[PDB]
Amino acid sequence: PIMGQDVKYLFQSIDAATGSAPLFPAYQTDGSVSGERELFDEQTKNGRILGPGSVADSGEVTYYGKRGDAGQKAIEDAYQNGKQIKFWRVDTVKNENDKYDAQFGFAYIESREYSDGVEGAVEISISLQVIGELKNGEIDTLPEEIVNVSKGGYDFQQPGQTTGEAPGTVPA
Amino acid sequence: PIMGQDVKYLFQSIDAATGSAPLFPAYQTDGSVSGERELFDEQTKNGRILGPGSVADSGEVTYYGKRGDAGQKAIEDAYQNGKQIKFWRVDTVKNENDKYDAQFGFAYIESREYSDGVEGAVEISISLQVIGELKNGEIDTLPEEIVNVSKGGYDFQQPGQTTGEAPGTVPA
Amino acid sequence: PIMGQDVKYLFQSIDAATGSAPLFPAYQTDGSVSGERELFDEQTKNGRILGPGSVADSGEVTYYGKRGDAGQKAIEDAYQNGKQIKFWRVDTVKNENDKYDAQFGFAYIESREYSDGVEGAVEISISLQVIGELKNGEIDTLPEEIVNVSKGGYDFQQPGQTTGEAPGTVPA
Amino acid sequence: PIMGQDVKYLFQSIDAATGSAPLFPAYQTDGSVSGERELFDEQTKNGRILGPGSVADSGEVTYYGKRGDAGQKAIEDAYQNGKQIKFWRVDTVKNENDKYDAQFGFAYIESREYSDGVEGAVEISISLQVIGELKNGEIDTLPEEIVNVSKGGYDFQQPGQTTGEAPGTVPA
Amino acid sequence: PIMGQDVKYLFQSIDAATGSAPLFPAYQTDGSVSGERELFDEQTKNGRILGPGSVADSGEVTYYGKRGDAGQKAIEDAYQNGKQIKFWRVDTVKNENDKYDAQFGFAYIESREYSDGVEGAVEISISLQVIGELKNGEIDTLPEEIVNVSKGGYDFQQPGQTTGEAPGTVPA
Amino acid sequence: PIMGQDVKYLFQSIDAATGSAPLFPAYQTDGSVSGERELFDEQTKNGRILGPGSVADSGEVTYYGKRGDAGQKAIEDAYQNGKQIKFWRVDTVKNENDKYDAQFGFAYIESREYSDGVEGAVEISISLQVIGELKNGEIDTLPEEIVNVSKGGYDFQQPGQTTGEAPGTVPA
Amino acid sequence: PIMGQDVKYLFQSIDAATGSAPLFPAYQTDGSVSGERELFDEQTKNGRILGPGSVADSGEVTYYGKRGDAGQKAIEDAYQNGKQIKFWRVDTVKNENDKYDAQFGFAYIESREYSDGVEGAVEISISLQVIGELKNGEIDTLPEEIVNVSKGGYDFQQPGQTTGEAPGTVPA
Amino acid sequence: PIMGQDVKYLFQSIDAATGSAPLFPAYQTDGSVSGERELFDEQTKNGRILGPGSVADSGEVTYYGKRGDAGQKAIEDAYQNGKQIKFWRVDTVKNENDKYDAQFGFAYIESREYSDGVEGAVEISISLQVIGELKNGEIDTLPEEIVNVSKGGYDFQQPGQTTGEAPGTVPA
Amino acid sequence: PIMGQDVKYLFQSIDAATGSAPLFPAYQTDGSVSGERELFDEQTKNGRILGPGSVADSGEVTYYGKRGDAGQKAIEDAYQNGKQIKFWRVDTVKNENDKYDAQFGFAYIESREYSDGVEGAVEISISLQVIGELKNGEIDTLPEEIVNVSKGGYDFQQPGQTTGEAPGTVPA
Amino acid sequence: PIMGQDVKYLFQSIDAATGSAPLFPAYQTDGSVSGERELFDEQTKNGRILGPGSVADSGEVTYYGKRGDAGQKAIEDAYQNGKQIKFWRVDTVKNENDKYDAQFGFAYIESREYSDGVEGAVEISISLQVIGELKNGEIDTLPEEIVNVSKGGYDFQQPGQTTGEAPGTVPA
Amino acid sequence: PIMGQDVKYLFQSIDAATGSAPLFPAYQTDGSVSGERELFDEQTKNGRILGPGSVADSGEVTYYGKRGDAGQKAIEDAYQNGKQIKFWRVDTVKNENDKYDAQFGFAYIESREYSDGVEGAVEISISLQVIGELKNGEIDTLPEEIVNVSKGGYDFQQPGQTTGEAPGTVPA
Repeated sequence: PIMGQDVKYLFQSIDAATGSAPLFPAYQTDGSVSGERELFDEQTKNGRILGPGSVADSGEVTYYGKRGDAGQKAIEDAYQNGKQIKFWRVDTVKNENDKYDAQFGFAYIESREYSDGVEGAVEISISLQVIGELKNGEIDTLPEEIVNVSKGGYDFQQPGQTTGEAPGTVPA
Repeated sequence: PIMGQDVKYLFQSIDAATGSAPLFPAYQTDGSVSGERELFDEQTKNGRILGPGSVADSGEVTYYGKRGDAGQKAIEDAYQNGKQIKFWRVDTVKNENDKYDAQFGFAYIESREYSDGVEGAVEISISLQVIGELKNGEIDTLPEEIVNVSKGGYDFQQPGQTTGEAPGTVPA
Repeated sequence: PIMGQDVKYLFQSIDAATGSAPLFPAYQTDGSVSGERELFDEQTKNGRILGPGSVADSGEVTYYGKRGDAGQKAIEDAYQNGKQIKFWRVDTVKNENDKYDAQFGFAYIESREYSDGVEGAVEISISLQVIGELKNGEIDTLPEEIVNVSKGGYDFQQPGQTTGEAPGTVPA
Repeated sequence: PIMGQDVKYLFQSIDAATGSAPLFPAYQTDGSVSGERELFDEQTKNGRILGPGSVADSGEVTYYGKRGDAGQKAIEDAYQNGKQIKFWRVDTVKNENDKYDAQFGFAYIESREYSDGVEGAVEISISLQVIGELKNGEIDTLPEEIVNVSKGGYDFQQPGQTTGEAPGTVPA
Repeated sequence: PIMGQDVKYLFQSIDAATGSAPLFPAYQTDGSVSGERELFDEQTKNGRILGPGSVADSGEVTYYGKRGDAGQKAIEDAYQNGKQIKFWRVDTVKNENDKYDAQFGFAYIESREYSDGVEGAVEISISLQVIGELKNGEIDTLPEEIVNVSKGGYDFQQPGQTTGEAPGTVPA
Repeated sequence: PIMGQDVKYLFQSIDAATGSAPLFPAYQTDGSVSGERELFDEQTKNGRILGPGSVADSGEVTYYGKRGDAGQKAIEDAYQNGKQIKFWRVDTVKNENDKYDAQFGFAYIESREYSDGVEGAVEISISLQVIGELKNGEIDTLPEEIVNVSKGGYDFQQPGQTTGEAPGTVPA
Repeated sequence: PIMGQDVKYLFQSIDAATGSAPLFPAYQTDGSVSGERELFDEQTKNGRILGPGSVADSGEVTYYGKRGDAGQKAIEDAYQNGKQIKFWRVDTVKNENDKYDAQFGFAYIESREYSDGVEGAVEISISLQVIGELKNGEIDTLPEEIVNVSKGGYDFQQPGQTTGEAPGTVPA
Repeated sequence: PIMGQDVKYLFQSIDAATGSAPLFPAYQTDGSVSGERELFDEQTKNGRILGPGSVADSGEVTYYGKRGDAGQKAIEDAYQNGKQIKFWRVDTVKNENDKYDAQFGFAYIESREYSDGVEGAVEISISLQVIGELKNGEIDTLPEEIVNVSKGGYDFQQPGQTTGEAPGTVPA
Repeated sequence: PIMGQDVKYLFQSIDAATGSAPLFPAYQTDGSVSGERELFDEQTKNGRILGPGSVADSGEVTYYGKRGDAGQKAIEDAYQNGKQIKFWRVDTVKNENDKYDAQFGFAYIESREYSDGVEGAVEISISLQVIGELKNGEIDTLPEEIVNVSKGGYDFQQPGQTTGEAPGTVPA
Repeated sequence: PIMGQDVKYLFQSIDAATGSAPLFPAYQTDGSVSGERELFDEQTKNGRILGPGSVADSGEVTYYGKRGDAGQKAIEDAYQNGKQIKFWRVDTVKNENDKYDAQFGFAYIESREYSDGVEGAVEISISLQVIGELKNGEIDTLPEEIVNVSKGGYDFQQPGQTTGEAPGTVPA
Repeated sequence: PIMGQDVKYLFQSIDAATGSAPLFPAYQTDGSVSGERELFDEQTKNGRILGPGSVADSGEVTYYGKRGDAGQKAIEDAYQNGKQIKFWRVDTVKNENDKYDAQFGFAYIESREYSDGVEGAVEISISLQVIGELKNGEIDTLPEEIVNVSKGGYDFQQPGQTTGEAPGTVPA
């Protein structure tokens, strides 16, 4: 069906106007908790609980902060300076009508609470509020996170690897 | 007696008007919590706890989201667009007067909160409110979820399987 | 002393007027939580804590739902239709003045909350409110639940068992 | 020092007027939680927190219900009928001025909440309220619970034991 | 006394209604491990060991798989399709009140774990679960496994054996 | 000193009232594992090792099942039906104050787990649980297991032995 | 650095006027939770959260009650009768200006809640309120709890120890 | 990326005016929980949740107390006397524009709650409030906590170490 | 160096006040397993493993039960009745400062688990718990176990030995 | 097929950038344990085994430490200083498509645990972790370990060997 | 290469300031097990196994206790009194840059568990913890354990040896 790796959250800044959708890697658990309230009276009857309510949809997105890769710096530009976020919930599996699919929203951060442990690495917890989801199922997701994530390790170069962990470079 | 597999929740959309009852497969745990309040005074006596109250009956239905099989798209059509759900709580064991039996209701979703983990696959949690259950024990349940769930694995075809996991197809 | 099996709850419907006391089989844990409040002041003194209060006695009765045996349908006739319950808390050990003994009450259900799991079987939780217990220790409990619970297994019939789990029947 | 077995709770009914102090056998964990409030002020200063408050002292006494031995029936005479309790907190170690010592009070039950499990035996939880502790350290505790608890098992009588668990009887 | 050959496990299907009791030959070791739990308590006393427990009685039955002889096909019909087993622990020695004697049960399989080695022959391990054994000393055990197991081999047929290993047939 | 044959376990049923003490023939190894717990604490000190604990003394009693000799049927009456055991750990050597000496207890069985092998004979493992051992050094042990165990074999009766293995009977 | 043993709480009664500082031994975990509030506004700005607040400093002191050693009787004289406590938080490590050091205060007990378990020994929990800590780092701590805690065990006296656990006495 | 060791909190007093940034060693877990509220109405619409709110950013900084190293005494000068703190959140990894980078703030302590256990060492918990973070990424961090944390153990001096744990001194 | 015979465990009762140190004959393997805990920390550093822990020192003392020689009855007086033991770990070789040397303690028994085998003799396992070993090198060990153990056997007494196995007595 | 000598692990440092691939000689047992997790779920169905898992492949590489040959010094530079390893699993037999073949990775050491025995020589155990193996079948393996391993020893040099064990050098 | 005799563990006290390095003779097996933990993450990727962890390096040092030779008395001064150890892992083979080489540390003892057998001699097991090993290759190891260990035995002195086992002294 749909795995815990099959869904990722493409983020886009309000000020770039560049069609790339930088999602930030090293994810963790997530959440799109869609809380829709509802009217209730009794009418001296069994109840009138059928009535609708306003929908407030939150997001608990957790990840790990890498030392560069300024998409999270755009997240902190949205939070600490004060902006909003173009928010995309896209999938990894291939559809046959579109390429992928999504739940879309213009989101605003409640809180950016990150833990700095001792043995565990740091983890950024981020809350989200959005007005209402919008099912903008689209096609191009700029595939640097779907097929690009292949093995981690690359092939070799015996005289000239000149590399730490993140593999595959020319000598100097 | 009745096992944790012996009870499933047949759903039907308000707009289909089609007698098929699409329940959505790949379930998880459930809940039909029937909270009925009660008038309580003391009357300068031991109490008047005998008095009835209004019944508000909720449902915590959890499952896993499959990439197709649009019954859950009818769930999200009822939630996100805003509709109601024809709700059926049917059993799997065979009765001797009817075929199966049920607790019935016209239900309305509070919240659709799904978790996107990392190692575990995604899980959809859904809350339900219903006015009052109605014991419409009926017969036909369109048996694609009672006897049809048999083994998962199918027989073989050695020169011509041409199949991934979900078995049993012709070569093209 | 008194074991966790030594106490069972004989139930009786308000409309049967039948002297049998059908308790329901396949129990789980229970609880008779007797919450009595108290007149609590200070009176410019150490306190007037000695004063009594109203007694509200609840019960958390859990069991497993069996596919027949309509005593639980009498429970649901008391709950969902709206009635009351004749409630008996009897013991299994043999007294020397009476046969058994009891804590008695006319009870009313708050809530009927059952869980439908996946691997665990379904479990019915039921809350109870009663005005006040009454020590009607009586004799006859119709012993189909005291001595009749003996082994589960019966002897055999090799050419003629014709039986599934619950043993001991004639050939058709 | 003082063990968890070294402290037991001698109880006495208000209506017996008999000097025996029936404590109940087969106890469980306990608690004498002494909550004394205090005048909490500031007085445009660092605080006036030195001021005293009223003392409300509770007791969470748990035990297991034996099928006879009517001391617990005197507890239920204090609770279900409605009375008060003469409450003694005595020790097991031998003093050199007295025999034993105690914290004393006239107590009143909040609640009698007992759990009836399935495999675990039943356990009676009892709450207590007292005006104020009083250090009436006395001598005689009627030693059927200090030195009498020795082994449980007794010696034998091979042609004539005629006994179940609790040993040491004559043949009929 | 009683040897390791003196006890064999006669099996019977729930669906046959045939008085034959097919045990399956080529046995290996067995086990009827009767784990009855208990309430061990401390009670500010020496202890409250009196508490009985539920009896969970398992069976480690190992044997060798023969290419026919459909008793093990009835075992796999009870396991893989999902049924139960009429279980018999009978003895080989001759009693004087009955013919033989037994510990009886209605069993359900935990696991059917068989080892396919290389040079050792294949061996089937089967776990068993029963509510409670029942001392059903009976007489007829269809003696094809008490007296009929005599040598393995037979005497001779010098002109007209015409057989493989297991001797004693007419020529074609 | 004391050999592994010098200590045997005389048993007695709770219902017999017969001074015989049936121990069982063809014993195997034993065990009286006396686990007394303790309070070990630290107290911002070196330790609070002073605390005694409850003593739970188990027994691993193994033997071989003989086809009669109903002392093991008294064991299975204590276990499979549900009773207790009068338990005796007596010695074989002669004392000068008494005849023999013992550690005594009232025991309750955890488990009765016997192995049915193939070539080794069957062996019964029995777990035991007692409140506390009691040093009841007594005299009479009904000497059919101290001096009577001499050889097994006897001399002869050349015309009229007419016996199987266990020798020494009259002709028919 | 500072161990969990390196800090102990020297207590002194208000009525003794004796320079000995009886702390009570057999400690357990502790706590000096210093809750200082703060002026909390916004002032149509980012906030005025810089502003100070009143300090309320509590102490969760847990220990085990020894049968004598009346420093805890001075604690119960402060609580149950109603007094105050001179409170010292001193260290065990040696300083090079002073001997030891302290966080000091005049404290008042909220609550004295002790648990009487079954297998665990009793444990006294005590809450503390103090106006404000005062750093009266002093020298003499009457070293019977710093260097005197050495091993617990003492040397011997083979004809004349005459002692239980707490060692080292003359013969009577 | 960024490890749990890669971020440390450089502290500076308001009164020193010394460019050293004494952070206190022996850290534990941390936290910079940035709680920013938001304007919340509905306007007879889907909602006006887009509106910003005030940011209150807290810090849970835990560490272990060392017997000297008076930076924590400057923390206690800020708390117990009443001052403020210059607060730096710097990274350990090397940047290529600056040396390191930081999140800065002028902070004020809510509470200083430390635990004194028995087996575990003491642990200081400290809460922080700050108006707003300021991204003052600077260069020099006085590298006695970035490179100087190398091994702990030093080389040797066999005739003349004269040292306890923290190694490397001259003889006297 | 030091052989397995060179170290023996002299015991002394708490109630005897007799300078004899009864050790027991026919010892078996031993053990003084000194488990001292420690503080294990990481501290955003290489570690703060420095922390000492409490020392909990056990003893696995195994021997063979001789039918008399009541030192083991003093052990069973310490265990089964409930007392403590004066514990001695002395050596056999001669020193030049003292006669012998020792590691000393005051011990308390966890468990007394002895095996009653069949063909091996019985063996007693005893667990020990001590606060802290103390290096009490002393002189006199009452030499009936250092020099007296030479052969067991003696030379002869041809007319009048009149002895069983352990030789050397007068006629009658 | 493939023997236990036919596979060797070529190692390369991250800092060398020299095309030599130093494996370290005197191998012992190895291991590439490829642990790929999975999602096994139940779904009120037969199961949902479809879920892939992350793959964590470990290496148990054991060898013997030679006194020089600095490849193991590069291992200890990766472990004790802290680096990573370019990891190679190559084969010894000659292929016809390439020269040799391999499973490749970028590895990081868990532990370096070596045993220093007495009568056996020392042995180094090393654990390995890799993100993902990659099938990099390549050609050149610098043949000092494929064809060069011929005997260990050489033929002879009768006058002028002048060598220790490892033969074949010029005089001086 | 390197034999099990080629590596020995030179010890030095923290209080001596004597350049001698007393190792203790009669070694047995050893161990320096270097457990360095790591961050193990999945990150909706192939993994983030990259994270370094803290190194906890232990030592299992076993030897035989000689009756003098106070190096082990310095070990017991570190354990039983409470100190630390200067720890040396040096090699026996000769280098050409230095004489020998080492892995060095400052160690603290977990446990000192020694076995006192019967027919085998005693053996001491000692556990070690160190912050971090440091590669301190040095020259002088006080060669009384590298070259001086030659045979054990010496040549002769035929009239005037006058010695026990370890030979080579003057007459008297």
